[PDB]
Amino acid sequence: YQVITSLLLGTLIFCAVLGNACVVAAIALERSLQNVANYLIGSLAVTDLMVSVLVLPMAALYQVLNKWTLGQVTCDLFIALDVLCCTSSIWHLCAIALDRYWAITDPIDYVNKRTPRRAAALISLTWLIGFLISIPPMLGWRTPEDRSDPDACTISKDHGYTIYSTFGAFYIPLLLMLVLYGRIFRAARFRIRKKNERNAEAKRKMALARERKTVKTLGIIMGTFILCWLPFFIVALVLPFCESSCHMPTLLGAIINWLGYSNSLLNPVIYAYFNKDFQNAFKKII
Amino acid sequence: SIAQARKLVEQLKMEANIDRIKVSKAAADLMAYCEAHAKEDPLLTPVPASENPFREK
Amino acid sequence: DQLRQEAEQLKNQIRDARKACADATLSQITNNIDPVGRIQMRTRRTLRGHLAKIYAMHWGTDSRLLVSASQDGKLIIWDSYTTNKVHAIPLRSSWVMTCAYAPSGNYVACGGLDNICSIYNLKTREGNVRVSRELAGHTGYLSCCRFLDDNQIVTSSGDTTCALWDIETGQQTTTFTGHTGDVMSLSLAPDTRLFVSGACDASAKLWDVREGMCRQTFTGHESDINAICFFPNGNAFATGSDDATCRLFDLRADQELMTYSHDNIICGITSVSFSKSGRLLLAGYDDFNCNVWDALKADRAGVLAGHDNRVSCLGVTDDGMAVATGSWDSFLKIWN
Amino acid sequence: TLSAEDKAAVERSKMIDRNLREDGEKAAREVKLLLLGAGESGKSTIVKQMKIIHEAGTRVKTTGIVETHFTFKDLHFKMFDVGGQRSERKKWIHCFEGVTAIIFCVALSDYDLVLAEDEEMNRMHESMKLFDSICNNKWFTDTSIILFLNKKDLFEEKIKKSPLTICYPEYAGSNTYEEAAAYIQCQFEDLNKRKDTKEIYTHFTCATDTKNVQFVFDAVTDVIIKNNLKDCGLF
Ligand SMILES: C/C=C\C/C=C\C/C=C/C/C=C/CCCC(=O)O[C@H](COC(=O)CCCCCCCCCCCCC)COP(=O)(O)O[C@H]1[C@H](O)[C@@H](O)[C@H](OP(=O)(O)O)[C@@H](O)[C@H]1O
Ligand SMILES: CC(C)CCC[C@@H](C)[C@H]1CC[C@H]2[C@@H]3CC=C4C[C@@H](OC(=O)CCC(=O)O)CC[C@]4(C)[C@H]3CC[C@]12C
Ligand SMILES: CC(C)CCC[C@@H](C)[C@H]1CC[C@H]2[C@@H]3CC=C4C[C@@H](OC(=O)CCC(=O)O)CC[C@]4(C)[C@H]3CC[C@]12C
Ligand SMILES: COc1ccc2[nH]cc(CCN3CCCC3)c2c1F
Repeated sequence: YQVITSLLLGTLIFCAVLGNACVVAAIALERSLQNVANYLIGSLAVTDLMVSVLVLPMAALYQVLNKWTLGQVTCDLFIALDVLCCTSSIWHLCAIALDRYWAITDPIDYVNKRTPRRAAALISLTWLIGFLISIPPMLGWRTPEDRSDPDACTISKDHGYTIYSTFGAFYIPLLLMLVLYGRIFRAARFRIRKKNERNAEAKRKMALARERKTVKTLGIIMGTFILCWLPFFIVALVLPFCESSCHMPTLLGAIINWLGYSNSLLNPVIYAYFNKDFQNAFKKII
Repeated sequence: SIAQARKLVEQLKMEANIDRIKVSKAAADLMAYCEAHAKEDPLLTPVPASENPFREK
Repeated sequence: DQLRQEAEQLKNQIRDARKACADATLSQITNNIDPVGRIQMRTRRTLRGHLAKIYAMHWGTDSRLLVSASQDGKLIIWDSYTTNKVHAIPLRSSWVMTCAYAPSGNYVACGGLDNICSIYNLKTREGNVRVSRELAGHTGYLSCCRFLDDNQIVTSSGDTTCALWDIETGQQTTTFTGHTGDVMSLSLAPDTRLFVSGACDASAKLWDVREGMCRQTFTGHESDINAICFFPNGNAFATGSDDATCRLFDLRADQELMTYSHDNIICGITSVSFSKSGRLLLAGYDDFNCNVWDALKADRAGVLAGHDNRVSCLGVTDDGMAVATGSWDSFLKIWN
Repeated sequence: TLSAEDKAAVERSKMIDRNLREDGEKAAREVKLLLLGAGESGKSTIVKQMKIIHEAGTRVKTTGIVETHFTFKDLHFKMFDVGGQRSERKKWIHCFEGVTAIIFCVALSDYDLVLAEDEEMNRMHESMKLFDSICNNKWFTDTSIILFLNKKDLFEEKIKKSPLTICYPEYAGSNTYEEAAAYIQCQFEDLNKRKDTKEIYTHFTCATDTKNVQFVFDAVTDVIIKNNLKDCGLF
């Protein structure tokens, strides 16, 4: 039974690594994909490559073995890397949303002020937030329960740390990115709404098609984000507070963890493997 | 549009009095030039990388 | 008037004389010649720094210094050996589609949609390139320019004319009229005694720089001609057109010698050049490929794939060591 | 390699590259517009209306391409009037691929007038032909058109005196400014075949100093926003 789990997790890890590396290489070698938006998408791909290469192998090993056989120090390292690289990925999603919001609503800023320095400042900010979430548990704010069982690598269950990390990693990023994409939806819908009868019919059909397309895009973005992370963070915020009478099934917990893990796989699929410029660059490469 | 007609017809009548050699002679001359300078053409015959300025000093 | 009655008679007489002189095709003469074989060229230097479509380039006589012009309004003098930018001249007009580098290397020419040919003095006392002269008088866009000396420059423009300018005084020493379409190409003879100009009327005319008269004409193409280049001998020249075909014409035979066309190419030629011996004819196309043809056998010897958008300019060094192709993707490539 | 000359050449090339990068990023802030139209089609009128209080913010006169740099609401516009280019447009129109928009100026009052080349050729039909040619080039597939229907007062006087049926035999309607102007606008907007990918912004040029430049700015910002939305897949 463990062979099936091992091969499925290995397939997932290999697909994530291949996709992220392909996106990073396509951005690096191609001169066409050398703007701020693609800089942010490439940084997101690099962050997901760090997740797929650093935490996804040890997490898969922990899943298959059903125990941690790497030591306390390596357990702390794995937890720190997991939190840092998964918060950084979420905050790259919220940086991409912010850049899109600034491009849609501020054309003057997009023309006169948008520079790759802005992309660098956003990426550094996301990584700084990841560090600020991932580092405190090592340097205090930690309960001995993590070291209570040597055969487990559970994250710190402190209530203060639970609230702090869950809010600064998902919930604040969820609210902010929801607000930004709602504003983008309003702007896009306003722009879309903005023989003669045949021309009017064609214009109405084109407007309806554009509205359907924008709904589809803002669905495949937020829905994917929510389906992948909200199940994991609801549990991560509720369980530490509900110590008893709220037993977590192991299969459901594993499914909920790996849905969050698969966001590193699905991020290049949405932000890279859909837009036409990346497809043309990949066709040129292959 | 008659003034330019005189110039055009003069140009044609001057262009028709030039001496022409047979196409065989021109083909032979081009072939002879290509064969005489074939050794001196780096693109035609690949040059060793030792004396190739754009590959190795 | 009645002059059109004898104009067609003169055309028929010229065609009959050319047919009489045409006894053996150049392909028949070179049938027994063994093929050159596959020509494999690898990009040796990728000159980067242009930020817009590159429209023209010209090699230096030293065969290492290069000039390139692009739509971002910069004329870059490169050292092709070390990929070092020697000069970057900010042009007054960003719309430039031609550039020439003087044989002595002291001056460089540029021109384009603005009808002025700008001559920049490269080496001066302060070491800063400065606009030496601005040549006005053309009423159409300047499509090509070539230096005869440090003081004479021939320029072809889109008002269906060419002009030989004395840079010292800045006035047109001679004007060459006779084309009915925009002249797009301009090649100088090795001895700088004659030059061929190809225009949009699908005809190429041979002009004498001294007398300023159309020596002879060649009408073989179906579409407008974009590129032209003398054979190294100076007795023949190749023309590339939007008919997706090149044509080698002879000056002494006064007719078309050979045609270079393929079924898989339907895009016109933007640039034409010959190798040092003249055996290889390198033609850049709109499909971002440079076909190297056996100029004596009309066989595609090779393909210089590697450019992205469209090969707009192409040039072979005087020593023949390398060929540089500049394309719309803002990159120069040395192929060697 | 370690020689002084090689190091000096390398640092000179690096300095040149830095200057090139700075100039390129400075030019990236410029909004390039391609101004087109017939000879006496109000092109000069539009140009002089724009360069009233915002402009340019021993050379030789060119009569080639005219470059007009102006600034509106912190946006810098480069506008290129190719009017002295009496040649084949097909040989240089690809130089302008990538412009934000094509400002096409057409005079409404030339529908009655005829070209000097031949009597049986309306100037309005020539303007429509050139609009059709430039709106459907392989280079301008995604480039939007800002249409400027100039000389509304002269057109109004002409339609009050002369009928519009001479320019449009198929036309049938009351001779008034509103209906005739709408008919001309729809006739020019019907020449657009790339309806999905490009939009035509029309404006009847008025005498107010800033309304035309405001319309150009609005159209350009709309084009930029819609291009960004397309980049995100929301358009
Ligand atoms: C019943 C009513 C309603 C419902 C019915 C119908 C409507 C909806 C149905 C459900 C939709 C499901 C997903 C649809 C995906 C889809 O349509 O994909 C299209 C084709 O993709 C390929 O060809 C690319 C194919 C390869 C993709 C990756 C494959 C590799 C995966 C592993 C990766 C790692 C290894 C490589 C492309 O996407 P698109 O045509 O849908 O439209 C847009 C897309 O939505 C925007 O996101 C994108 O913007 P971006 O955010 O910057 O990316 C836009 O540019 C554009 O692509
Ligand atoms: C990769 C894993 C995490 C799964 C993620 C799935 C979601 C991204 C899916 C589930 C339901 C999908 C939506 C279901 C239906 C539609 C309607 C569809 O357009 C219509 O048919 C119009 C409907 C209307 O106008 O009412 C456009 C796609 C969209 C928004 C879909 C977008 C993508 C969604 C949100
Ligand atoms: C939206 C697209 C990208 C698909 C994403 C699917 C993944 C989230 C799936 C693929 C394989 C799944 C795994 C396959 C098998 C197992 C073993 C399973 O084993 C248990 O611990 C419970 C059973 C037991 O005790 O043996 C737990 C779930 C898990 C890790 C699964 C977690 C969810 C995974 C990674
Ligand atoms: C307190 O729980 C928290 C709080 C913030 C967090 N940021 C990133 C993570 C890790 C996300 N990985 C996905 C599946 C397993 C864990 C995290 C967390 F687990």
